[PDB]
Amino acid sequence: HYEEGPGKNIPFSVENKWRLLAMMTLFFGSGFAAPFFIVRHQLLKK
Amino acid sequence: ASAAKGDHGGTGARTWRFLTFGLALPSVALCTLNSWLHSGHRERPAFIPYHHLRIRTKPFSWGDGNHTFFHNPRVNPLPTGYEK
Amino acid sequence: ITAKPAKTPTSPKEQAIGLSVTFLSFLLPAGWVLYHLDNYKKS
Amino acid sequence: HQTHAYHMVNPSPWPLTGALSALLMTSGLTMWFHFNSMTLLMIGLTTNMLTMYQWWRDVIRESTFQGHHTPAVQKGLRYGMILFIISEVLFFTGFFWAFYHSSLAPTPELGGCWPPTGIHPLNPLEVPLLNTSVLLASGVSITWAHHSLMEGDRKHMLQALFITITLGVYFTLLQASEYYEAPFTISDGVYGSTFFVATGFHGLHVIIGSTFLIVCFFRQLKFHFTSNHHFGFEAAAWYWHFVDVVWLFLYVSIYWWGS
Amino acid sequence: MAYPMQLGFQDATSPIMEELLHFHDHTLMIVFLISSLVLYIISLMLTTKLTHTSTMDAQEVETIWTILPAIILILIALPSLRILYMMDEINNPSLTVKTMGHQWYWSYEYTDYEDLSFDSYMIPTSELKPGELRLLEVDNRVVLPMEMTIRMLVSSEDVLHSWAVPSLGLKTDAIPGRLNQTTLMSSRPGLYYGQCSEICGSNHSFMPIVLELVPLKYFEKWSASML
Amino acid sequence: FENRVAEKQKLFQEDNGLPVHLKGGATDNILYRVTMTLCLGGTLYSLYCLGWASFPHK
Amino acid sequence: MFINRWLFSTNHKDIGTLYLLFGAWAGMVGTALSLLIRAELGQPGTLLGDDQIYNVVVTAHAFVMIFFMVMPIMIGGFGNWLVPLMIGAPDMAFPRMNNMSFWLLPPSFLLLLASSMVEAGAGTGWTVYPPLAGNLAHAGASVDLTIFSLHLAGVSSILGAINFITTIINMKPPAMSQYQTPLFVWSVMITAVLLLLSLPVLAAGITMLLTDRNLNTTFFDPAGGGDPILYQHLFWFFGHPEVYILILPGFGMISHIVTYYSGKKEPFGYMGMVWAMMSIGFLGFIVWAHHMFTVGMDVDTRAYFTSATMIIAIPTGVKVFSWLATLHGGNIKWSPAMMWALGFIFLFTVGGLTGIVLANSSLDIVLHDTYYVVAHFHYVLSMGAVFAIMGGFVHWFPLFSGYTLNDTWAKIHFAIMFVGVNMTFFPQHFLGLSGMPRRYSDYPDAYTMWNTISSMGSFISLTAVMLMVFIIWEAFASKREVLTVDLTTTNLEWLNGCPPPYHTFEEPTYVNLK
Amino acid sequence: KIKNYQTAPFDSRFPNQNQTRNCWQNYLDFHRCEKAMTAKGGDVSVCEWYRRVYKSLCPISWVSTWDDRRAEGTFPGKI
Amino acid sequence: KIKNYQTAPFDSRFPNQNQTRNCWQNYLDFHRCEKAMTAKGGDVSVCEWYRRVYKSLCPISWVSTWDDRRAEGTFPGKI
Ligand SMILES: CCCCCCCCCCCCCCCCCC(=O)OCC(COC(=O)CCCCCCCCCCCCCCCCC)OC(=O)CCCCCCCCCCCCCCCCC
Ligand code: HEA
Ligand code: HEA
Ligand SMILES: CCCCC/C=C\C/C=C\C/C=C\C/C=C\CCCC(=O)O[C@H](COC(=O)CCCCCCCCCCCCCCCCC)COP(=O)(O)OCCN
Ligand SMILES: CCCCC/C=C/C/C=C/CCCCCCCC(=O)O[C@H](COC(=O)CCCCCCCCCCCCCCC)COP(=O)(O)OCC[N+](C)(C)C
Ligand SMILES: CCCCCC/C=C/CCCCCCCCCC(=O)O[C@H](COC(=O)CCCCCCCCCCCCCCC)COP(=O)(O)OC[C@@H](O)CO
Ligand SMILES: CCCCCC/C=C/CCCCCCCCCC(=O)O[C@H](COC(=O)CCCCCCCCCCCCCCC)COP(=O)(O)OC[C@@H](O)CO
Ligand SMILES: CCCCCC/C=C\CCCCCCCCCC(=O)O[C@H](COC(=O)CCCCCCCCCCCCCCC)COP(=O)(O)OC[C@@H](O)CO
Ligand SMILES: CCCCCCCCCCO[C@@H]1O[C@H](CO)[C@@H](O[C@H]2O[C@H](CO)[C@@H](O)[C@H](O)[C@H]2O)[C@H](O)[C@H]1O
Ligand SMILES: CCCCCCCCCCO[C@@H]1O[C@H](CO)[C@@H](O[C@H]2O[C@H](CO)[C@@H](O)[C@H](O)[C@H]2O)[C@H](O)[C@H]1O
Ligand SMILES: CCCCCCCCCCO[C@@H]1O[C@H](CO)[C@@H](O[C@H]2O[C@H](CO)[C@@H](O)[C@H](O)[C@H]2O)[C@H](O)[C@H]1O
Ligand SMILES: C[C@H](CCC(=O)O)[C@H]1CC[C@H]2[C@@H]3[C@H](O)C[C@@H]4C[C@H](O)CC[C@]4(C)[C@H]3C[C@H](O)[C@]12C
Ligand SMILES: C[C@H](CCC(=O)O)[C@H]1CC[C@H]2[C@@H]3[C@H](O)C[C@@H]4C[C@H](O)CC[C@]4(C)[C@H]3C[C@H](O)[C@]12C
Ligand code: CUA
Ligand SMILES: [Cu+2]
Ligand SMILES: [Mg+2]
Ligand code: NA
Ligand code: NA
Repeated sequence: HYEEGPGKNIPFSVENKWRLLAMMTLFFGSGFAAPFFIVRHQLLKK
Repeated sequence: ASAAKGDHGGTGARTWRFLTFGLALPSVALCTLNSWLHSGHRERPAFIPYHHLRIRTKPFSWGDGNHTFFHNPRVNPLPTGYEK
Repeated sequence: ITAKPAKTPTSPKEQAIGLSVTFLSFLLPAGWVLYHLDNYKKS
Repeated sequence: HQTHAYHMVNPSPWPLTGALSALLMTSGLTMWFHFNSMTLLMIGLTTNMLTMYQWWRDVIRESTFQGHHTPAVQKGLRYGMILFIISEVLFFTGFFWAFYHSSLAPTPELGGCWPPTGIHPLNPLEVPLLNTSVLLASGVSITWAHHSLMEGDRKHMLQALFITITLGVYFTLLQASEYYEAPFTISDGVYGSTFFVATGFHGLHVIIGSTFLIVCFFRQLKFHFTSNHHFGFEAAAWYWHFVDVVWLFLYVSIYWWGS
Repeated sequence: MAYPMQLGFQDATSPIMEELLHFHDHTLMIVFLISSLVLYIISLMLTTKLTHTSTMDAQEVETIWTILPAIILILIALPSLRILYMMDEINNPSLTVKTMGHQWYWSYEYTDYEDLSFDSYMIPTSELKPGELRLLEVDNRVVLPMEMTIRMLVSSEDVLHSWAVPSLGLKTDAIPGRLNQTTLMSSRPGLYYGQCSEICGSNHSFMPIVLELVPLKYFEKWSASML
Repeated sequence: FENRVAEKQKLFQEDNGLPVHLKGGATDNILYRVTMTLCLGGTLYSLYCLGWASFPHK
Repeated sequence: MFINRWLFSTNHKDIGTLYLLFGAWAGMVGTALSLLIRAELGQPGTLLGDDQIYNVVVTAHAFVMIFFMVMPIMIGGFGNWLVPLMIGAPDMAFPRMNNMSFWLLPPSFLLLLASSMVEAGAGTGWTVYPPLAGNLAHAGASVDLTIFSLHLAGVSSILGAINFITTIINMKPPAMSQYQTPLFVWSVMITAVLLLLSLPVLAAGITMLLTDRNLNTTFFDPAGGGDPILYQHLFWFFGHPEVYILILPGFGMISHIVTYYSGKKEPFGYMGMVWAMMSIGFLGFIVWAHHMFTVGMDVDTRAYFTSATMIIAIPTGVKVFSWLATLHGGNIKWSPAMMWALGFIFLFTVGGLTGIVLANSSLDIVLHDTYYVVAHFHYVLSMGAVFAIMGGFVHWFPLFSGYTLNDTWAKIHFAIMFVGVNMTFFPQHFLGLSGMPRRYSDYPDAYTMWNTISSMGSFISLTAVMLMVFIIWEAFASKREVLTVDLTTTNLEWLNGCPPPYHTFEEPTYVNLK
Repeated sequence: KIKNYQTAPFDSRFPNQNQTRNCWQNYLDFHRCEKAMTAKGGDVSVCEWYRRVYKSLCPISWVSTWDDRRAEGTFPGKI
Repeated sequence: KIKNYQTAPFDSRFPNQNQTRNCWQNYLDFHRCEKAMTAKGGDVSVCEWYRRVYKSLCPISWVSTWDDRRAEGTFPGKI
């Protein structure tokens, strides 16, 4: 069986709040950054 | 309604087999006969390069780009007409 | 709702850290791209 | 341990392989249309077939071999199949709409008439009528199969189902020959567009339906169905009647009224 | 044309656009009243310590909030449709002008008598004469007689466009293979501006419409100088 | 043919902890690894193709 | 174990969590796109490029917000978490197919990102109208990748609709009639029926566009006798139902939130709320051509569509007044979720009312394809759909996670967001009335002041989004574990604790018939 | 004769916003009439109304394309 | 042109035993043509082929009734 309870029903760890801050920052930041980098790619192509 | 016949005394496998062999497959046999008679190649019509036909806005992704998928040389002209 | 007290309470200093890191992770990469817009348009 | 009648399914890889197969088929079509290569598309088609094979294999394992299809579970699958057929009806409705839109208001490029100038339609009294008798006949023979199964008659169930499949194959071969013989093509304007995309998606559903009946045929040979429990057969018959009804609408609309 | 800090419609230049302003005034009053009533009632529900939490009967009050909105809708629909149908009224134009959209400019055809046609391109910001309007001026304006019923026919030679002139109440899509008709009638001389109103690619923002409304005698002099 | 459903019922109800998609035995693992290898490899390949198509190719 | 649990799931709660994560990430993408839009328009002139790159951003903004943020959150996330709990069911009807509805969405999103990376992107508008979207004006793979992206998203939602309808009809306790199920469950069922019927028509339309682009069909090409306006009919036959799909689960969550924080055991006028949602769903299929009042349709057709569109105000107004009547007499708890719901009620009403302005085909000549439309739909989407999402997220986060948020921070977040969205979209009414077109990268000078204010508002909303991420972090960082929740007697989804066990209702509830 | 032509009058056959068929019909009518006056003992001046109406209503590029296709033998309408 | 007219030729539009519509159509065409010609001051001689075909095909009493109804203002076909 699987682990149950607060912090165990999620595909990411909340054991260490600073490791968590890094994960959430890469997660949400990567989604927010992508359109900026796609626009850059298109402006750089020609 | 509109046809005829007249069972419905109790539906079952025997009745549907009766319909299969006594009405449905005979129908198919008759239409197969009818189709086997009115076959035979019609004369193909003069090519006219109508602009609403033989559309080519992008080449097809097979062959030389200019043949439809089930191209029949006898009856399907290219944009430039029938092939040799 | 009622809750137990925080198992690992997050002090005001800790919150200022997480909040700044969070804001920075949005602002810096986009800022970098936007700052360099001119350096892309002439290419 | 549960005291409800519903099915808790084992964790399964097939949702993920099916999702990825869709990625590979669509990126594959993109690569074929624009970068002159079939590789990705071939991979996606293969992983799609593998996914469907293993997924429906498991459903058979869960039901015939493990007993998980209680009446409640079967009632859910009945709803799911009906809803699925409804979504397929509405898919076809879009292509009928396109057909009537174009044919009821033919534009000047056509000659302002329907069929368009230069279009010579098939005779609907020839192979299209034969096709109609073929699929109507298969609706009679699948109904015989259904009653034979319910009456516990293995031999006649198999015979009737075999006849049904044979008629579905006959339709498919007749339609392939009509496609080759047609003097107009998918590129012949909106007449060719509506004709081949609508009957082509119908033809695909005939092949899907026949494949499903063929699965049922081999499961019947292996004694999977009981006289009362046989939802794969019921679902394939409903799907087959759907395919037959879509054909009738095609025949009246595109072949007959549209000629 | 629009002016800085404008809140509402451009001033009406045709009788139909005046009708629309009066109709919008009517409808916006209703919008303000309903939005404000909802805001008020929210604040009213939230500002008492009195309670009533048992089951409330709903039948009586739902008659009110179905019949009242139904009446309000009818009081909007009635003037709306009247204007709709008056726009469609047979008017017998004295002049027909065609416009064809392209990527990214408009062409005009005046072919009632002579075969006059021309293209109409935005003036680039770098070529504007002083005091002319950024993104709005064109090199060749749609010269038209004022105080006369004009049939505009609209189509396209490539992708969708849409031919709009807000102060006359005009917006007609420009669809290849299709000839769309609208009617144009200016109460006043002047210059009246519009912009392409269906996304049509790279320079959608930069293919404006400029009508130049002049007295009939001047329009006739202009047509004659095109020979 | 003869009715061997009971043998399959015994096979697929065996308490061996296997999930249904592997409970058939070793052939299931093979078919699964083929399927998953093609899906993951094809996906990587599709990513490579995106990389290729994202830039002008002379 | 990790792969089994999170890639091979057959669990409605875990799949709901996957959808909430996916949709939160998509929301970041769609926010970034919205900021690029408003940066381009934030001062007159050109920032990025011409209308192509601009409208690739516009087009992507819309698809991401609709298909990857709202629908996955509302239906995939809250639907999968809450629907089985609210009816005492042990999972969804098709728990394995449920997982494929989820896993189709990362490939769908991948196809959309690919469309914007190859060639010059799909700068078509989310409507993807031909001929601009065809193979001459948009040669190359971008539009095809966009079509395939929609195909995958469509299959995901069609199969999810089948799952939800089946679950809701078939898996209630035997004593529970449909008129004893909670309004959120109703709202999901009706949304699912709308998806089931509308998405296949979109699929037909975009497949015809695909074949016009690649197989030399001419459904939409006058040269072959086709018609660009047929595509519009097929698209909007789906696209008007689609906006009701976007709001109906929000209506259902608002009903639960307003009831809960009013201290009530039930919403006012339950059967009226069911009637109104079913009426909205039905009327939502017979109005689509109000998106085509300037294409040149006959006047009688425009008169019909004007009138039929306005009818929807009547059931919608029943729901608004019934939420108000739920507040009435309540012991009001001014929780953050309640604030979101109250903002929903007012701001959704404003957007609905400008929808009724637009319903008038005569006035819509002047307002069509202007920012007045943009203002209408962002009031119902950015301040309706999104406010319902935020209210549901703050309300149910302790159930899904086991942890409480900091309410003061959540109230701050609400306040910032409220200012930002209104500053962004209220001036867009003026821009539309005075004639600013949609899908423009730059505007005549007169329009500068309101575009400037609107762009400044978009930055305030960005600050709220960043703050939201911090707030979620702080709750998982501090780990305040839930003890007790009030009103469980009328909110069944809470009664198995927070978070509920992996398997719930293994022994079903007991409900007798009498 | 019966002239004073300013522009095409309202035509109850074509009362809606889509005027495509009105342009097409007068183009056809003119060329049908013109063909009839040439193959017989008559003169094209009788065809003049249709000429004016279609010249007024029809986009120059439609006329030009239709003319080219009549010359080519690919005009799909019957004349 | 085609003189030495003997009788009405086969007409693919009316290939069946029922020829009512053939008589009717040529009767309409002739009188339509004659109205167009007489108005614009042309020559009705170009209408002659329709005149010969309808006189060959149509019963005398039909033509006579139709003529009477045209003169009365009760002819239900469009001329
Ligand atoms: C409504 C959503 C909340 C919005 C919050 C932000 C906006 C403030 C609330 C806004 C204050 C409420 C009253 C609306 C003010 C509009 C100004 C106006 O004169 O409107 C004029 C018309 C066109 O009219 C004309 O032809 C101009 C003739 C008169 C011009 C006189 C010149 C000087 C007047 C000064 C006015 C400057 C306005 C600048 C305004 C600059 C805004 C940034 O424009 C329009 O239709 C725009 C309206 C679109 C339809 C939506 C209405 C829904 C909101 C009503 C409930 C609000 C409750 C309180 C509000 C409660 C909030 C909780
Ligand atoms: C959540 C999304 C959502 C919702 C719910 C709605 C709801 C409505 N929408 Fe809209 N709409 C969009 C999203 C939405 N819309 C989108 C995305 C577009 C643009 C597509 C594009 O072009 O890209 C659009 C475009 C759009 C147009 C086309 C405008 C144009 O392009 O020119 C029209 C026209 O009729 C319209 C009307 C309406 C109406 C009448 C409603 C009604 O359902 C509103 C009913 C609600 C009320 C009326 C308020 C509550 C009622 C009361 C308090 C009772 C009293 C009220 C009265 C008596 C009036 N919408
Ligand atoms: C749901 C739909 C949605 C939403 C939410 C938004 C949000 C925003 N939109 Fe959107 N927009 C559209 C749908 C949406 N839009 C559509 C359909 C179009 C038309 C496209 C076309 O013309 O083809 C459009 C067009 C459009 C334009 C017009 C472009 C033009 O005509 O050129 C503009 C311009 O300002 C704009 C701006 C914004 C802004 C500033 C926001 C901001 O308010 C966004 C701010 C941030 C949020 C609302 C939060 C984001 C959400 C989350 C982070 C979820 C968090 C997750 C959990 C809690 C689990 N949009
Ligand atoms: C019974 C006999 C017929 C059986 C069916 C045959 C195949 C149909 C397959 C699916 C139909 C779907 C796509 C329809 C595309 C057109 C195929 C129409 C059927 C067909 O086969 O049409 C042929 C053209 O095929 C062509 O272009 C090339 C076709 C191959 C490429 C197809 C690529 C497009 C795939 C798009 C799929 C979209 C799926 C969307 C699902 C979304 C669900 C929500 C016609 O041949 P022709 O030479 O032009 O004229 C005959 C002249 N002698
Ligand atoms: C554009 C359209 C705009 C539309 C605007 C419409 C506004 C409508 C507002 C009108 C509401 C009028 C409702 C009147 C119902 C009152 C019934 C009642 O008064 O409540 C009681 C029953 O309540 C019950 O089930 C029901 C109890 C009261 C609840 C009745 C409905 C409540 C409505 C609340 C409305 C909030 C605002 C809505 C939005 C406008 C009966 O009370 P009695 O004292 O006789 O005996 C009780 C006490 N003893 C013990 C001393 C006997
Ligand atoms: C269950 C059914 C399965 C399907 C079987 C096939 C049935 C086909 C019915 C098709 C009827 C519509 C066909 C319309 C096509 C146009 C035909 C037409 O318009 O024909 C006219 C009569 O039409 C007419 O349909 C008269 C129409 C009504 C005729 C009805 C005939 C069959 C009746 C059966 C009723 C059964 C009961 C049904 C209720 C359950 C006759 O005039 P033309 O022939 O023009 O001759 C003029 C030329 O000779 C010279 O210029
Ligand atoms: C040349 C060859 C090309 C082939 C291309 C591939 C296409 C073919 C797909 C054909 C579909 C085959 C479906 C086989 C399903 C087998 C599993 C099954 O039938 O499972 C049955 C349950 O049904 C269920 O899940 C019902 C499951 C419903 C499946 C419906 C499938 C329709 C699929 C259409 C997909 C594409 C749609 C088209 C889009 C354009 C199992 O229950 P029972 O039967 O009661 O047995 C239990 C008793 O034994 C107990 O006593
Ligand atoms: C251009 C290309 C774009 C699209 C690419 C293709 C995208 C998808 C790849 C799909 C691969 C499908 C793989 C097989 C799926 C089988 C699903 C199925 O059969 O699901 C069943 C439920 O749906 C039911 O019945 C009834 C419904 C059966 C649905 C079968 C699959 C249809 C997939 C396509 C449908 C498209 C929509 C068609 C209309 C437009 C069983 O549900 P489970 O949760 O599994 O089990 C429950 C257990 O109790 C069983 O014992
Ligand atoms: C953040 C998550 C986003 C996910 C979305 C996908 C975005 C991926 C965009 C990648 O963009 C590329 O980045 C390169 C950077 O290496 C650029 O090369 C450019 O820059 C290089 C590095 O400085 C030079 O060496 C090259 O010559 C020059 O063309 C290139 O134009 C650009 O297309
Ligand atoms: C629309 C959403 C985005 C809102 C805007 C975010 C606000 C800006 C946040 C910070 O962004 C940073 O700005 C620096 C400048 O302040 C940049 O340094 C750049 O400029 C510096 C100062 O000129 C140099 O030292 C650096 O080397 C050079 O990369 C740096 O790249 C960028 O990360
Ligand atoms: C392990 C799981 C599955 C992973 C599978 C990985 C498949 C990788 C195969 C790569 O082979 C490429 O195939 C391309 C197409 O795919 C070829 O392009 C070719 O393909 C075309 C069609 O046959 C020709 O038109 C072109 O000349 C030519 O560039 C190209 O040469 C070659 O590098
Ligand atoms: C009859 C039905 C269910 C009642 C029940 O069994 O509880 C109720 C529920 C909602 C009701 C409707 C809504 O209250 C909206 C409308 C209110 C008007 O006062 C009558 C018609 C009106 C359209 C109502 C008719 C009918 O009384 C409905 C449809
Ligand atoms: C083998 C099986 C006998 C029943 C049993 O296995 O006990 C019999 C019964 C019905 C038979 C099938 C049916 O008669 C229908 C088909 C008849 C054709 O001759 C082809 C084979 C065909 C498919 C038969 C194959 C085989 O002989 C079947 C399958
Ligand atoms: Cu032309 Cu927009
Ligand atoms: Cu709509
Ligand atoms: Mg438009
Ligand atoms: Na059965
Ligand atoms: Na700009």
